[PDB]
Amino acid sequence: VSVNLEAFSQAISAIQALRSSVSRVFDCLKDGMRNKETLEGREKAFIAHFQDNLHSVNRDLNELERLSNLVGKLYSQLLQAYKWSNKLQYHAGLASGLLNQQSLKRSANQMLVLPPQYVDDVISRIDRMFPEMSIHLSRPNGTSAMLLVTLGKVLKVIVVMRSLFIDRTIVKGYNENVYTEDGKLDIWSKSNYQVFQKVTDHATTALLHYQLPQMPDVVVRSFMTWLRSYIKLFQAPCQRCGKFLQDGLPPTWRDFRTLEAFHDTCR
Amino acid sequence: YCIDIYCRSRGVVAIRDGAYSLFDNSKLVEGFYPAPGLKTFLNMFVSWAASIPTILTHSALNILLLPSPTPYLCSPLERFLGSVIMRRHLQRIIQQEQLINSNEPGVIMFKTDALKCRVALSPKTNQTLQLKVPDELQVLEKFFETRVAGPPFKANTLIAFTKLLTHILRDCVHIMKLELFPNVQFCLTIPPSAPPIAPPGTPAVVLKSKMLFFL
Amino acid sequence: NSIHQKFHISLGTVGPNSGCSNCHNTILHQLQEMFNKTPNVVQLLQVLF
Amino acid sequence: QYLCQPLLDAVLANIRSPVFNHSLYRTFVPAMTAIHGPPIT
Amino acid sequence: STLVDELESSFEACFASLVSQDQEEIRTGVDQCIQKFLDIARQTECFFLQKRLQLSVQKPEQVIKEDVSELRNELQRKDALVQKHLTKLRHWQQVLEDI
Amino acid sequence: DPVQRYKMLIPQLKESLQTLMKVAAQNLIQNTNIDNGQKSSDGPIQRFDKCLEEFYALCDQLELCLRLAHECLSQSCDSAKHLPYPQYLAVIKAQISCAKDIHTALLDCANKVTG
Amino acid sequence: NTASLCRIGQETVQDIVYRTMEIFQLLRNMQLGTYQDRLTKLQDNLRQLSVLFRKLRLVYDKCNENDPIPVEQLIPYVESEERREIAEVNKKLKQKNQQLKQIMDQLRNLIWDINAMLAMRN
Ligand SMILES: [Zn+2]
Repeated sequence: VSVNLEAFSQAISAIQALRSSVSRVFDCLKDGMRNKETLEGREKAFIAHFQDNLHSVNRDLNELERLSNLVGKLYSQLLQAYKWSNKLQYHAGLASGLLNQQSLKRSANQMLVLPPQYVDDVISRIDRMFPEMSIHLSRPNGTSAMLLVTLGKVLKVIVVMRSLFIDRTIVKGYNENVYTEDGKLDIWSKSNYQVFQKVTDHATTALLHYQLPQMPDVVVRSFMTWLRSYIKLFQAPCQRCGKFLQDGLPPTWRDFRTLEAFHDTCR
Repeated sequence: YCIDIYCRSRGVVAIRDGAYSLFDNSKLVEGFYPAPGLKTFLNMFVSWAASIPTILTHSALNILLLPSPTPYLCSPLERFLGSVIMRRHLQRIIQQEQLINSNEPGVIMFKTDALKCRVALSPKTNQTLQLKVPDELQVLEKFFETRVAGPPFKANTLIAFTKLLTHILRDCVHIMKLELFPNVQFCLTIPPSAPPIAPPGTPAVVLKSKMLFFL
Repeated sequence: NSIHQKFHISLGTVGPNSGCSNCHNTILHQLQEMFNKTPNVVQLLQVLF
Repeated sequence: QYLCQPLLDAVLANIRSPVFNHSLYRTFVPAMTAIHGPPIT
Repeated sequence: STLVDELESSFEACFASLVSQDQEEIRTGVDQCIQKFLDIARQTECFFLQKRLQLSVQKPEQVIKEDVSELRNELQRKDALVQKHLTKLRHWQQVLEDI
Repeated sequence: DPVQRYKMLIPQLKESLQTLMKVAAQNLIQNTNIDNGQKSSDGPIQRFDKCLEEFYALCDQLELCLRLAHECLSQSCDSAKHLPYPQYLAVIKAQISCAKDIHTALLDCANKVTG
Repeated sequence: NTASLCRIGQETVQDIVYRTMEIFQLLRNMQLGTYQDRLTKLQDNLRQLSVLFRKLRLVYDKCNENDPIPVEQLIPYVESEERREIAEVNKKLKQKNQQLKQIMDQLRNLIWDINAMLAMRN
């Protein structure tokens, strides 16, 4: 356990700060006087500093017991070869660096085929968690995969891929026939809802926002992570206007890199 | 055991005893048993009088604190502790249960049978103690110097060697001369000597630490 | 640092000439305490020297 | 704030005294300079 | 003058964070090397902006040499594809009479 | 063992500071009365330097309860991080070979750069 | 010609800069038999890095061999038969662009024919 082993740090610092502060109380009163020209700038500062250091000792004493309340509670030769592997984890963090994703790219101008089973292995990696959502991969038309996604009791989404990249994505509710009369997945239709049609535009702006020229897996992973915030729809008020409805519209627009529900007017 | 270091300008360091008390000679520290003889080990670089902070010019602390080959790459400081920590606790071995009989300033004589030995601090290198006790006797202390007083310096290996120490010495030294020519297992003369095979060895397991004999 | 009303002196290795780390941080909580007393840069510089 | 009134009462009793800086010195100086350490170089 | 040298001086400083024999030094060390290294690089651009604007205005011929150079290299790659396209055009010929 | 031994040091420490400041206040009046002109027999002088034996040692017996615990929460946890002993004997020498290989590869790249 | 060499020097500076970020991108992928491939990859990368370093030193000397005329002549103040070739080939390449434009327009008609085929195929 480490909650007590790190909560002890404040108390073990506070007792030494008590020793140092009472030493200050002793020697500052033992320092005598430093007039610095006028006496009224000293003798009125005498009671000021005498209150200051004594009250510092007092507040240190006081904050000692609120930390004390929250806390609770071959022989040494082979011990040395144990923690070095644990500090090798820090050594892994030694060469990380904070440069991360950001680079200094210029223009990319000078002077392919992948199996659908690779797409299936891609979709199997992230479907394994988030059990409230489901993924149903299908290719009734060509090698391109379009997927049915159910979101608890809320949303039914068709997500069309092509050429291993993104093609389209249309979201509807939970009580509609997303299939056709023949039973195939619907391709060209409309969600028949003002809020859903409004947020499909946000989805189209988001798919053109996540731009990786080589790595579309993180593009679609960030897309579905963004979509995961939309299971909180009709349940969270807007962050700037307080109320849900802006002209009758609840907040939906999650901002880029900061996922919280907004409107177009609410930015 | 404790160390005091007091830095100062122009490369000056004041070296106190640490384990002493500055102020009380009637009273000391409970957990830090006092550490004598420290200044002599300082003065070669150059009772309760080692409690002074000793001026050094930031340069003998180099050779003292540096891990150096043992005269394992163990420092003259930590070797000297090992010479000390054997010297403290061998006494605490000898006084209990065996026969204790010695008369010297700091040297200790264990008056048992089979060439009772007397051990003092070595003068050329104080970092190791030196024991004084036919020709196969002397190899035992060099093995004791290299291994039982090995620079890991843990206490319980002395428990075996103190309890380790007649004709049993004759075979084991033949095994000891053999082992020195090329551990946790000693030898005994159930037979007359130690041949190349079938010796009545005396081992000691780490997890057991019991009197082990194999024949 | 205004909400601290303090200074957060960072003891740090610079240049390709060192061993494992900066290693001045044993006295880290102690060097901060002394400059509570003093607004004098030489007090910091000379203790290092 | 709690159990500090001897320290508060000592300074008001010892105020308007000409031996103030020496009375406090006499009653206090050996306690901190002995155990906690010597003065600086 | 010798601007590559102080540029490549910051190169081994970029290795100072990497090669040796509590985090705050690392964030500073990887920063000020890089920010001076982008400092030492962007000025070479402006130095190169100086050097070929010198060549741009002091003479008009190296402008039109490189203008011909880019269009000839466009002239080939234009021609490189069209009879490639034509050979390709010949490809779906027999692809389509398979029925 | 030390989990219940810590539970008595801290409440003893709080009152150790209390009796420390109480004997300090006992010394304060007795020593201020000597300085100015007024007479009072010291009797039980109750000198403070003995009482300081009680508190700092209780701050030290705290650390003996913590630092040994700092050892006690470490040694048993990482004793068997990586049941068959010879497999472990093989993987420790393999990993200590590879760690030195990457350690000298870092210096190999550094020496390829300069030096 | 020398302006092309200065452009080459600028692009090789960009090459070393991109080389630096690609080294930092590649090395950050490994922390503590898969290890051998990454180290061989980085060895080839640093070999190409050294080759690029020496070739930028070569082209830096090549661009620095010729400069007497200084800067501040460069600020634009308000106060032979190759040109015939340029003028004649500009409209030829424009005519080629238009000639392929009618062809791709015919292909546009073809693709507007073909997208209605699958539209009502069923
Ligand atoms: Zn809103």
